[PDB]
Amino acid sequence: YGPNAKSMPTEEGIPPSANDLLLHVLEGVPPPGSRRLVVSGGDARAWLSNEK
Amino acid sequence: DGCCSKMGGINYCDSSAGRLVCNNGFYSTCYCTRHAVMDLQFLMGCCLWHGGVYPQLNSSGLVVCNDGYVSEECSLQK
Amino acid sequence: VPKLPCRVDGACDATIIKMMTDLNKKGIKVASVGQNYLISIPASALFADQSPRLNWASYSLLNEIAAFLKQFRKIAITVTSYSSKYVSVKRERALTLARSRVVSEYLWSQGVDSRIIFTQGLGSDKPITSYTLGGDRSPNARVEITFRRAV
Amino acid sequence: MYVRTNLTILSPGWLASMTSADGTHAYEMQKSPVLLVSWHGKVMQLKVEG
Amino acid sequence: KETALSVGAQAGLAWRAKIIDEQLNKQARNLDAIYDFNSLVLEHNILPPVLLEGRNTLNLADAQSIRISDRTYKVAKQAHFITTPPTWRQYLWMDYVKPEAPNVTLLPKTKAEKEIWCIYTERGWKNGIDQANTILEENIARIKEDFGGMILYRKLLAMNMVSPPYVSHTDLGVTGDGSEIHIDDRVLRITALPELNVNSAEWRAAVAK
Amino acid sequence: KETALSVGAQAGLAWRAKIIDEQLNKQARNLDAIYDFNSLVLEHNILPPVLLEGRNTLNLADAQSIRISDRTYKVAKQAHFITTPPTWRQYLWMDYVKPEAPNVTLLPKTKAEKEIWCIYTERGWKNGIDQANTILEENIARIKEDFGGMILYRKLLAMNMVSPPYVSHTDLGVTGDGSEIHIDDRVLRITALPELNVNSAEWRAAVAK
Amino acid sequence: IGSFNLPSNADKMVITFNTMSIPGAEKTISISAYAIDPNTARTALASRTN
Repeated sequence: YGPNAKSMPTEEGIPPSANDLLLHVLEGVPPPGSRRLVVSGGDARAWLSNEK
Repeated sequence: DGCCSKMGGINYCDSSAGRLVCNNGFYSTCYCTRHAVMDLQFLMGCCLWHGGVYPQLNSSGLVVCNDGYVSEECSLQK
Repeated sequence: VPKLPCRVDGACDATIIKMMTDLNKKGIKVASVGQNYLISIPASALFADQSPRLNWASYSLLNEIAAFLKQFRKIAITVTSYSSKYVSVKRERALTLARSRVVSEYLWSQGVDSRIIFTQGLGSDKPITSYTLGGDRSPNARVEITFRRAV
Repeated sequence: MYVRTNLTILSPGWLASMTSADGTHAYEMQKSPVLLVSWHGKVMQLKVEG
Repeated sequence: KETALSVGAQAGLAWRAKIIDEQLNKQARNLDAIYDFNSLVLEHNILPPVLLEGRNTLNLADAQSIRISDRTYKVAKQAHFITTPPTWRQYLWMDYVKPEAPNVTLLPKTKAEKEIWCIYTERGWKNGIDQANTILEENIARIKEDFGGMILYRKLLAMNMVSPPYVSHTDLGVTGDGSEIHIDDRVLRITALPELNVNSAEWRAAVAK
Repeated sequence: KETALSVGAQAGLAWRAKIIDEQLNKQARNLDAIYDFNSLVLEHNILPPVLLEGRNTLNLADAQSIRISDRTYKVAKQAHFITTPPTWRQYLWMDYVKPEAPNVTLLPKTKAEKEIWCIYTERGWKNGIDQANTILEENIARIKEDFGGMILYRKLLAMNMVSPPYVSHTDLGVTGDGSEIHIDDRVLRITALPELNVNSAEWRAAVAK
Repeated sequence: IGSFNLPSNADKMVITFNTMSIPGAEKTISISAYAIDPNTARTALASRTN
């Protein structure tokens, strides 16, 4: 490819498997750096780390 | 006010069911922890069913949820 | 308190205890074991004699027992009917099923928020009194509503 | 199988694909003797031996 | 004056929102029975697309120039995956909060000032009511249009004019290194987005009795 | 003002913490009975690692991309040597400090001040109570996680789906100069960390009766 | 933040207010403005004068 190779083709592959922090979230260990959350009305807990 | 009224009385707040225990062996009509089972159907708040209220200090009376859709009833009237 | 509801809506323990004692004074059988409750109603004070017809006074009893039954959060209710040995098997069986259908229908029209209403009747198979001299007056013929309070 | 064409493969699957700017597609995919393709809206079978 | 108009609009909007939300919540079950969506989703949990129908359309370009179409069909929103069936709750609910902020500026001094404060709050209450009614009607028109597009797609695929979406899946055995493993991997992709055909042969007609 | 509320929150946190440590100390023997570690230790005083198992996972990567897995396994903390069994006191024992500083500025002078003092103090108190209980449940969740991962390693090694740790030791006689001597030399090293296996033949199926 | 004025006669008072700051982001504008009576449409001060 030369210096003006504008039309570089699109490269793609396998989608990601899963996000691995869900294991800790499932067990009861909150992820690092997160914040506590308030839940009302049921038996549940929640956290917020990275706008998710 | 008396959750176990005209009976044995209050024993303790069980956090597993989130209920008071009457001294006569029944679960109370009241609640004692927020992690209980409430029949919740009605709410408050603005920009619901979207990204919530975007918490910035806006120059105008416009207020927009985090998905981009706005709420004119959350906004003022002029 | 301003947003958190303190107790369950439309229930009070004093009301529950008082109306349960009123039912026991009326003589309708009420029993509580564990998280389970059994209410037994004699047939003679409710129905017509060996026949699915209703007295006009019985709607008052159905009214107050539905008001008591609204006091608890419920999930599933079972309605079972028992009769006396009168003519056949199936005649008594179908009488029990009709009686159960009527009482279940009126309860479901009333304000109990059960997810499940189960209804069946078995005629005169299992009695609870070997003294079977009477007909519809004898206490072995009745109806039962059994349910379990959950959480 | 490494198969290069201009068609698009639908049914039997793929793992890696490269589409260039001119309109050529290269498929790296698991071995299969039967393929299914569509010429721009019509459906046909591809039978490849070996 | 202007404070009276502002708080009248706010209070009327809030109170009408409370009443409408209470009526809408009290009539709950038949609402969901009407706007079921889970009885409409396809096999691979793909939300069916949104279509639009137009009949007897006329466009005047200018003088000496007109075009007439007997029927038009438009794809609105592309079909894609969903992990949940959507409900009417994100389409029909409206927010509500009572405003309780009076700041005494144009002063209620005399009884005349008190009553003009009253009547300006009255016309503000009127305006807030009408504003809430307009918003509710706009939302119910929106959900009607969305569901109509859905069911129109269903009957069009019955009518054999829309290509059904096509999906592959690729299998993989035990994966990964000695640190992380997965037992089996399956990747689910689609290739053909649903779209309309143009050929004249494949059309199918229907006739009842 | 709010200072009474904040200092009451501090006091309630401290008092709930002290009572919690009292109760946790008083229930002592069954705690270390159920959280044994030295019965669970491996051969060479090696703390065995911790493993995580997830079942029936679905990921949506983006619009039109999904991956489905049946069981995923992850090594959390790599095993290593140790000189002591870890105990629960470095997981459960809360800290404690008596707060000796009520800032004597906003003492009440009127009964309304006393009223707001009382109410703000008690709501801060219940805040401190709930915060302490949140800390306690986070700690008990994390130690439950540690023990679960350890015992899952034990049963994966039972099911023949992990490599055991591998150790070589080297032996020498006397060493050193004429002034410093050691009678023996035992150098204990581990070459292969325990890790998962990827093949298909070595899977050991279980049964019961 | 600002100050007051000293008039020649004590029948009124005006307020010199110029230091206007909106918090959050490190900014402070410099707008000066004057004072009128809320709800009375005047320029005086509510106090005693004897």
